[PDB]
Amino acid sequence: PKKVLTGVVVSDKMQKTVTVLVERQFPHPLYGKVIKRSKKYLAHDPEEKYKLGDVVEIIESRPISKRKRFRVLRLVESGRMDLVEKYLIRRQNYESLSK
Amino acid sequence: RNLSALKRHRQSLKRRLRNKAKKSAIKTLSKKAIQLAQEGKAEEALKIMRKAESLIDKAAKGSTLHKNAAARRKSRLMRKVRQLLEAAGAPLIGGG
Amino acid sequence: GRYIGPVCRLCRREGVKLYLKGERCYSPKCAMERRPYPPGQHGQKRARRPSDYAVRLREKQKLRRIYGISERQFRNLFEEASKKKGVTGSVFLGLLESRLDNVVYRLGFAVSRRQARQLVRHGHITVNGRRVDLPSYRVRPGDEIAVAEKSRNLELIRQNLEAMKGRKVGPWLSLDVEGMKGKFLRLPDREDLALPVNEQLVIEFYSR
Amino acid sequence: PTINQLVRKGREKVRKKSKVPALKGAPFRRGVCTVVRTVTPKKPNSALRKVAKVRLTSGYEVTAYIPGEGHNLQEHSVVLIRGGRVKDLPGVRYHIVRGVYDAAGVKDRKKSRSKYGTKKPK
Amino acid sequence: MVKIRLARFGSKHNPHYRIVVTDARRKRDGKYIEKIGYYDPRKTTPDWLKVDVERARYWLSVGAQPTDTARRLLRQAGVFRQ
Amino acid sequence: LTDPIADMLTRIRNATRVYKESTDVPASRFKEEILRILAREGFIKGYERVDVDGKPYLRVYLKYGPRRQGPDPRPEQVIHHIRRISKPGRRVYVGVKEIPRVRRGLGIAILSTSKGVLTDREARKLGVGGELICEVW
RNA sequence: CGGGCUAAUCCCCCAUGUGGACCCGCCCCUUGGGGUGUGUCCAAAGGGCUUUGCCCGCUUCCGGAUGGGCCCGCGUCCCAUCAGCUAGUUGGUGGGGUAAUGGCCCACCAAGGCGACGACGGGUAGCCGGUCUGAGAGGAUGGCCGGCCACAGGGGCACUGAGACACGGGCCCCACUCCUACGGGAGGCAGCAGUUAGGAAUCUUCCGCAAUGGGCGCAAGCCUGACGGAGCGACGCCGCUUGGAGGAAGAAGCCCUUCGGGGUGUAAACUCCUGAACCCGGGACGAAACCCCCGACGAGGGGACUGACGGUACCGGGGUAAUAGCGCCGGCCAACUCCGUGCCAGCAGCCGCGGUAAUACGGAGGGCGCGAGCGUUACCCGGAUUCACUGGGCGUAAAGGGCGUGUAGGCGGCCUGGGGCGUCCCAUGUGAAAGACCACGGCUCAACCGUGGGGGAGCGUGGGAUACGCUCAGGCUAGACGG
RNA sequence: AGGGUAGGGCCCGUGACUGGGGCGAAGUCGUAACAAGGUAGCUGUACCGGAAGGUGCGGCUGGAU
Ligand code: SF4
Ligand SMILES: [Mg+2]
Ligand SMILES: [Mg+2]
Ligand SMILES: [Mg+2]
Ligand SMILES: [Mg+2]
Ligand SMILES: [Mg+2]
Ligand SMILES: [Mg+2]
Ligand SMILES: [Mg+2]
Ligand SMILES: [Mg+2]
Ligand SMILES: [Mg+2]
Ligand SMILES: [Mg+2]
Ligand SMILES: [Mg+2]
Ligand SMILES: [Mg+2]
Ligand SMILES: [Mg+2]
Ligand SMILES: [Mg+2]
Ligand SMILES: [Mg+2]
Ligand SMILES: [Mg+2]
Ligand SMILES: [Mg+2]
Ligand SMILES: [Mg+2]
Ligand SMILES: [Mg+2]
Ligand SMILES: [Mg+2]
Ligand SMILES: [Mg+2]
Ligand SMILES: [Mg+2]
Ligand SMILES: [Mg+2]
Ligand SMILES: [Mg+2]
Ligand SMILES: [Mg+2]
Ligand SMILES: [Mg+2]
Ligand SMILES: [Mg+2]
Ligand SMILES: [Mg+2]
Ligand SMILES: [Mg+2]
Ligand SMILES: [Mg+2]
Ligand SMILES: [Mg+2]
Ligand SMILES: [Mg+2]
Ligand SMILES: [Mg+2]
Ligand SMILES: [Mg+2]
Ligand SMILES: [Mg+2]
Ligand SMILES: [Mg+2]
Ligand SMILES: [Mg+2]
Ligand SMILES: [Mg+2]
Ligand SMILES: [Mg+2]
Ligand SMILES: [Mg+2]
Ligand SMILES: [Mg+2]
Ligand SMILES: [Mg+2]
Ligand SMILES: [Mg+2]
Ligand SMILES: [Mg+2]
Ligand SMILES: [Mg+2]
Ligand SMILES: [Mg+2]
Ligand SMILES: [Mg+2]
Ligand SMILES: [Mg+2]
Ligand SMILES: [Mg+2]
Ligand SMILES: [Mg+2]
Ligand SMILES: [Mg+2]
Ligand SMILES: [Mg+2]
Ligand SMILES: [Mg+2]
Ligand SMILES: [Mg+2]
Ligand SMILES: [Mg+2]
Ligand SMILES: [Mg+2]
Ligand SMILES: [Mg+2]
Ligand SMILES: [Mg+2]
Ligand SMILES: [Mg+2]
Ligand SMILES: [Mg+2]
Ligand SMILES: [Mg+2]
Ligand SMILES: [Mg+2]
Ligand SMILES: [Mg+2]
Ligand SMILES: [Mg+2]
Ligand SMILES: [Mg+2]
Ligand SMILES: [Mg+2]
Ligand SMILES: [Mg+2]
Ligand SMILES: [Mg+2]
Ligand SMILES: [Mg+2]
Ligand SMILES: [Mg+2]
Ligand SMILES: [Mg+2]
Ligand SMILES: [Mg+2]
Ligand SMILES: [Mg+2]
Ligand SMILES: [Mg+2]
Ligand SMILES: [Mg+2]
Ligand SMILES: [Mg+2]
Ligand SMILES: [Mg+2]
Ligand SMILES: [Mg+2]
Ligand SMILES: [Mg+2]
Ligand SMILES: [Mg+2]
Ligand SMILES: [Mg+2]
Ligand SMILES: [Mg+2]
Ligand SMILES: [Mg+2]
Repeated sequence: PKKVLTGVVVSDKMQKTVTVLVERQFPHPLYGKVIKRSKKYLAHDPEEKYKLGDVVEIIESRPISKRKRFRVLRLVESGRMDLVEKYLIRRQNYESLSK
Repeated sequence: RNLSALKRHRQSLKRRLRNKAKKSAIKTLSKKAIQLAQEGKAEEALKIMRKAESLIDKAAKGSTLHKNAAARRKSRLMRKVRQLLEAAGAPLIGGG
Repeated sequence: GRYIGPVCRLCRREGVKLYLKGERCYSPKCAMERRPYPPGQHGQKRARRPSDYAVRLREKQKLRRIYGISERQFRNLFEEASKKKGVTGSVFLGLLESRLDNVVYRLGFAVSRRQARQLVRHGHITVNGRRVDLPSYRVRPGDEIAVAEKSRNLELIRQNLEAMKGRKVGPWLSLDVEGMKGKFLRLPDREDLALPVNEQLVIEFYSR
Repeated sequence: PTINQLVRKGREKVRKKSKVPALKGAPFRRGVCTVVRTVTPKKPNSALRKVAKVRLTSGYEVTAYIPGEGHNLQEHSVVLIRGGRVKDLPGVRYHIVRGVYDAAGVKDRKKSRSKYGTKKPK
Repeated sequence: MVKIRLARFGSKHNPHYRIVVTDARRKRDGKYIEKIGYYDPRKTTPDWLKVDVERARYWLSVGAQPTDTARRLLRQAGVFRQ
Repeated sequence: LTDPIADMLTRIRNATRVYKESTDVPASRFKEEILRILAREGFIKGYERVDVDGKPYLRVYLKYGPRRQGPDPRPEQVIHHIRRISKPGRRVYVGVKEIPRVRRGLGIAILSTSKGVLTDREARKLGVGGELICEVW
C-alpha cells in the first residue's frame, strides 16, 4: 500500500510544495529505550492550500520531481505552530555550533 | 580471429541506415505541418499530420519505434495541431 | 592409527588392571600382579598429590586407552553425546560400546578388542550378512553379527569360541554359539558395565 | 552512565594494536641481512645474543634474533622471519627461521629440531 | 521460456536431481521458482522418483516445458494420463 | 519526583530492612492495584487507604519471618528482594513468550497489561505480556 | 575502391481490419484504469512432405506465465583533529526524451533545499543468505555454494536490439606491447589450463558431451573449458594400516645405584594365527529418453544406439609382518634423573631460568600427549565482567566539568474521559532453496549427499484489549512559583 | 573522454640542521622528594639558575610535632 505519514508543515516558501516534517518513535536495538527520530518529506500542494503549522497526513505518491514523492493525503489540524518553534529554534541554535 | 559477429555486425548499419531515415522523415513531416499549424492552412496542415502518423506507425511495425513511443509522437503530434489551430481554425479535413 | 604400542605400561601408570590382551591379564605373570607401580625410572618413588586436572586427565585415557581409540574419535562421540539428548554420560558410553570391534570382543570373539579390530578390520566378521572391515561401525540395536562363513573354518575363532559356549554374555547381548552368529540387543546403562571409570570426571575434563 | 548517554555516545569498541607491523598482515616476510652481530640484553641478564638486521620486501628493516647456537648468516644472506619478540632485547620484535633460505639449522642438534630447522640423523 | 528440468544435487558420483521449475536463463543449479519432485537416478531407494503430478500439470498448462528426460520422469509420473 | 513506583517499592524495601510494622506511601489506583498483588502472593500483610494531614496514603502492613537464634536473631525477610525493572530511563516491554520466571519459580514479576496487573504466571496463564513493573522475592 | 547482374522468411507501396494506436466528447472509475462514438494510421511469408490436408513458421489484439525497470519506508563502518554544504543547486510552467515517473536532460519564474537525528570531506569495504566464536546478548566476518549489484586493459559514446550502451561486437582517445616487405597493420585471460612478475604461498598448457543444463534445428545432429571426471598439493574434514595371540621374576646394549639394585620390558628375539599392498579372473549402477514401429507425430504400449571417468570402484581365488614421526617434562600444565657447562654458549607466551650439585640450555636414558600427523607464526571470537543492554565504575586506586544561567534534548506528582502512537494477543501473506537443529535412508562406517518433519525474530494486511508511556480535553493541590 | 595554461585544498614520503622523549649502563656533578629527608611537601603562575631545583604572591593538608 501507499504509506501514510502524519507530519507537520515547516516550509511554504517553495511554490506548490510544502515541507512535511514526519516524526517517529522506536526502541533502541541495544538499549531498549524508546528513541525519537524525525525526517522531513517534501509534499505536493497543487492548490497551495496547506500552510505553516498544518499537521497533515502524507502518502507515498509517484515521483512528481526529484526528491518529491509524497503528496498531501489530507488535513488533520491547524494552529500547530508550537511544533514549528521546536523546529526553527533548532535550526536557529545551530548558528552557535560552528568555529 | 573471425566470427559470425562480423555477419551480425554488418546487418546493423544497413538496419541502422533504415531506422534513422524514417525517424528523420517523421520529425521532418511531424513538425512540418506544425509550422502550418502556426499559420493554418488547416486543410494542408491536417494533410501532413496524417502522413507523419503513417510513417510513425509504420515504424512501429518494425524495430524502428515502439508502439507507446509512436503513440507518444502521434499523441504529442495531434495535440499540438488543434491547439495551434484553435487560435484561428478551423479544420477543413480530418481528423478528427 | 590407534595406539598399537607397549600396552602393559597403560595398566601400570593407571594403577588398574586393563585386560588389554586376553589370557595373561588373568595370569599371575601380569605387571600389576608383579609391578603395579608406574612404568619408567620413577615408578617406585612415592607419588605426589595429583592435580584436579591431572585426575580428570586420568579417567579419560584410562577409558580412552581401554578401547585404544584416537583422542579425536573420542571427542566426536562425546561431542556427539554431549550434543545428544539426556545424560551425555550414558549415551556416549553406549555410543562407545556400540563400536563393532568392542562388541565383537564383548561377544567373546577375541580376547582383546585389539584382536576384535584386526578380525573386524580383516573383515572376518559380518553383520546382517553384510561384511564389514569397519572397526568404527556404530552398531545399533537389531543388528545380526555373523562371523565370516569364509573364516568359520579358522581355529582361533573356535578356541575363543569354545571358551564361550555357555559363558555369561552381557544383558544387551546374545550368542547363538556354534552358528558363530551373535546379536546386539539394546543400548546399555552405566550399571550394565562397572568399568573402572568415573565418566563424569571425563565430563569435567572436556569442560575446560 | 545514563542509558540516554549510551544512546548518544554509545561505547567505544577499542581495537587492537598489531605487534608485528613490518609484516603487513602476513605470517612470513623474506628479508636480507644487513648487520650480523651480537647484542647485550638489559638486566638482569648478561651475554652476547645473536641479532640479525634485515630489509624486507615490505620495505622496512628490523632486527631479527637468530635462535640456536652456530649459524651461517652474513651480509646478503637470503632469510625468512617470523613473529616473536625477545623480552630482554629491546629493538628486537621478530624471529628468523633456520633451515630456510641462506640460513641453515643448528648443528648436532637433536631435540625440538623443528623449531631449529635440523633434519633427522640415523 | 520457463522450463522444467533436473537440478543435480548430491556429490561427485552422487546424483540427486530436484525436478524443479525455473527459467532456462538460470544456471543449472541456481534459483528456481518452485520445487515439484525429486529423483534418485541410480535407484538407491524404493522411492527414487516423485512428482506433484498435480502441480506438474499446473505449469505445463501455463506453458512451461520440460527437458526430455524430465518429460520421461513426468511420463512415469503418469502426468500425461489422458 | 520521577518514578513513584520504584519509590513505592523503594519505601517498602527501605522499611523491611528496619523491620517496620507498617509504612506509608502517596496513593494512586496503580500503586494500589500493585499492592493488590503483593498480599495475594503473600509478601505483604495488606494495605488500607489511610490519610495524612489532609493527604491520601497507603500505609502498607508489613510481613516478616520468624525470630532466630545464633548471633543475628533478626527475622529473615519475606521480600528478600524487590527492584524496579521497566523504568522511565528504559521502558521495558515483553511478549508472552519472553516473560521471565523469577528465581526459578520462587519469585514473581508484576506486569502492567491491557488485562490488569498480573504476575509472571498469571500473564502466561492469560497469554499476554506488558511493561515489566518489577521482580520481587 | 569501383563499375554491372540475381533470390528469398530481406526491404517498400496499395488493398482487406477481427482487432490495436491518437486526438476530441461522453459513463464509470480516480493520478495516464476500462468501456463508448466520428475523423486519421497500420498486418503479413513462405518452406516442406506421402498433396483440397497436415506439420513449421509469418501478422496483428486480449490474457497467462516468468524475467525486469523505475519509486517509497526502516536498517547498513571509522574519524567532529572534517561544522557547515548547495546554482541543476530545492520548487513551478512548458517542451525533449524513454517502455515509463523524474532535475534524467533545455528554456524561463521563484529563492529556495541539507545538517549535531552528524549534512559536506576524508579513510575503508562489494552487501544478504550465511560463516566462525559465544552460556547467551554480542563480537569478527562475507572465499567456497545461492541471490542481487558493479566492471570486462584505463575513460567516453551511440548503433543493433524483445532486451546492452554489450568481456571473447563496433566508433574514437590515452597508456602498452608485438608484426612488418618500413609503405603500414594488430591486440586486450577478471573464460579453461598455462607463462612472467610481485609473494610466506595457491594446481593440469588432461578426457569427454555418456549425464544434467543451455543455443540452434521437425527431426537427424551441432556447438558447447557450463557441466561430468582425471591429475597435482596433508590445504581441512572422515576413514584405514604400520600387525594379532603366546611369550622370563625378565638376553644384550643403554640410563640410574646407597653397588645388594633399579629402569626401559611384554618390548624384542622365536612359535602359531590373521593377511596392506602386489598377481590373475570377473566387471558394473549411473542409461531412459530424444528417434524409429502400431496407434493419431498425441494417452498407452513395444524396438534399438549410445559410458568420459574405466577395465576404476566393487565381486572371487590366491597371497608378503608390512612407515613413525612431532611437541612437550621449573608453575600455569600430565610427564624425572644422570653428565657437559659455569650470567659464557643458550631457552623465553607471561612470572622468570644460568654466576661449579641447573627437575628451566645441550645431549642421553626414561617419561607425557597426540598420532600422518606434530609444532610455530600470522589474524579473528573466547577467556576480557577489560566499552559492562544482559553486565562495571568515578572521597584516597585512572575518572565529577572551577562555579553558575539557560537552548535543544531526556525525564517527569493525584483523579476522570476520548483517541489507540508505543505495547500486548489472535489470524494471515512474505521471511527462496543450500546450511544450522530432530528423525530416519545410500556409498561396508564416517566426512560427504539425499527425504520429511519442526520454529522464530523483522516488517505488510484485518480485528481486539486499555494497566503503564504518549496525545487531546476537564478537574485537584502534596513539587514549583507568589502575597 | 581527455590534453594544455594558471591558481588553491589535503595527505604520504624525504631533507642540511634542530628540540625534546624512551630504553640501555657498571661512568660525571651534586643530593631535590620519601622521617620534621634535615628550609614541611605539593600546587597555579612569575622570575632566576650548570642541573635536579630555589624564590616571590596567593591556595590545599595529601603536613610531622
Ligand atoms: S592385564 Fe596385565 S598383562 Fe595385560 S596389559 Fe594389563 S598389566 Fe599387562
Ligand atoms: Mg530536414
Ligand atoms: Mg516497435
Ligand atoms: Mg546433553
Ligand atoms: Mg566448553
Ligand atoms: Mg642473569
Ligand atoms: Mg627484496
Ligand atoms: Mg652467502
Ligand atoms: Mg607471536
Ligand atoms: Mg619439539
Ligand atoms: Mg533490564
Ligand atoms: Mg528479384
Ligand atoms: Mg498501411
Ligand atoms: Mg530500454
Ligand atoms: Mg541534474
Ligand atoms: Mg532570480
Ligand atoms: Mg535525522
Ligand atoms: Mg558520531
Ligand atoms: Mg567485511
Ligand atoms: Mg577472506
Ligand atoms: Mg557469490
Ligand atoms: Mg571499467
Ligand atoms: Mg572498457
Ligand atoms: Mg587486464
Ligand atoms: Mg578499453
Ligand atoms: Mg566491448
Ligand atoms: Mg553491464
Ligand atoms: Mg577477454
Ligand atoms: Mg588464467
Ligand atoms: Mg619469486
Ligand atoms: Mg581444479
Ligand atoms: Mg552435451
Ligand atoms: Mg542435451
Ligand atoms: Mg524428419
Ligand atoms: Mg553435416
Ligand atoms: Mg567451438
Ligand atoms: Mg563453475
Ligand atoms: Mg607381542
Ligand atoms: Mg583384473
Ligand atoms: Mg548403469
Ligand atoms: Mg583377498
Ligand atoms: Mg616383525
Ligand atoms: Mg605440544
Ligand atoms: Mg621445559
Ligand atoms: Mg626448581
Ligand atoms: Mg595442554
Ligand atoms: Mg607436575
Ligand atoms: Mg625447548
Ligand atoms: Mg616476578
Ligand atoms: Mg649441574
Ligand atoms: Mg588421520
Ligand atoms: Mg584476544
Ligand atoms: Mg574458561
Ligand atoms: Mg561475556
Ligand atoms: Mg570496575
Ligand atoms: Mg588521582
Ligand atoms: Mg566541584
Ligand atoms: Mg525544556
Ligand atoms: Mg504520568
Ligand atoms: Mg489518558
Ligand atoms: Mg496503539
Ligand atoms: Mg529455510
Ligand atoms: Mg547406514
Ligand atoms: Mg534438509
Ligand atoms: Mg531456535
Ligand atoms: Mg512470524
Ligand atoms: Mg498489526
Ligand atoms: Mg485512555
Ligand atoms: Mg514527552
Ligand atoms: Mg491539564
Ligand atoms: Mg507545599
Ligand atoms: Mg513560597
Ligand atoms: Mg578537465
Ligand atoms: Mg587529447
Ligand atoms: Mg626541598
Ligand atoms: Mg634531602
Ligand atoms: Mg625537606
Ligand atoms: Mg610557585
Ligand atoms: Mg639559561
Ligand atoms: Mg633563587
Ligand atoms: Mg605561603
Ligand atoms: Mg579557595
Ligand atoms: Mg583541600
Ligand atoms: Mg604526611
